[PDB]
Amino acid sequence: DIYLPIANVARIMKNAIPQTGKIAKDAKECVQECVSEFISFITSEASERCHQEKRKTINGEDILFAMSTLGFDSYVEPLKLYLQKFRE
Amino acid sequence: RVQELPLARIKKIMKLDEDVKMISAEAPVLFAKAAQIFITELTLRAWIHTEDNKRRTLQRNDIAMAITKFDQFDFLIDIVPR
Repeated sequence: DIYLPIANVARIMKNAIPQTGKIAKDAKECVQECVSEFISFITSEASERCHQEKRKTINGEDILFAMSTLGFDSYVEPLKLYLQKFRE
Repeated sequence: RVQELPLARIKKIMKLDEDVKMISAEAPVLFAKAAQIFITELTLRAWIHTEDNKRRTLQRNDIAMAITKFDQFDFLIDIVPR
């Protein structure tokens, strides 16, 4: 069981609800589990794409293909922008 | 700030799949942003059920309910069942 740090997860959650809203510890842990499941789900499809393209290292295009294929196409443009800004 | 998320941890999660051995440097960066977008949408959707129940505390059952209402979350149906 490998998860993103609970405090980082909780901070992102808190930003999405009213200032006085509260989050049960068990709900934070649940979202931790869900995020790892999300990473694994996308990565599995990206791995298949990588192999199909005669490669061995899963790249950004593989991840984006996976997101589009698996019902997360709306993530593609924001992700491309974020990566561009990150490397610029 | 999405840039705050630990990329080594994201890479470790990816590598839990035994078939996943080599990962580009850029892939964890993409996942850091994706994780923020995903957590935000999942939390917002759970909070719909929190508010519907006139509660101020978001609970696991609210997340379970949200998962059933969005086919993008189909992959989580058996992870967080109602």
